[PDB]
Parts: sequence; C-alpha cells; structure tokens
Amino acid sequence: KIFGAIWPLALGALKNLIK
Repeated sequence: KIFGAIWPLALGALKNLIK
C-alpha cells in the first residue's frame, strides 16, 4: 500500500545476522 522497499528489505537484513 504505502511501503516501497520495506518487505524485501526486511529479510535482506535478516540473513545479515543469522548468516
């Protein structure tokens, strides 16, 4: 609705921690 790169950027930062 009003979120540009919020959903795709979410998992993007996830791997940066677990991986």
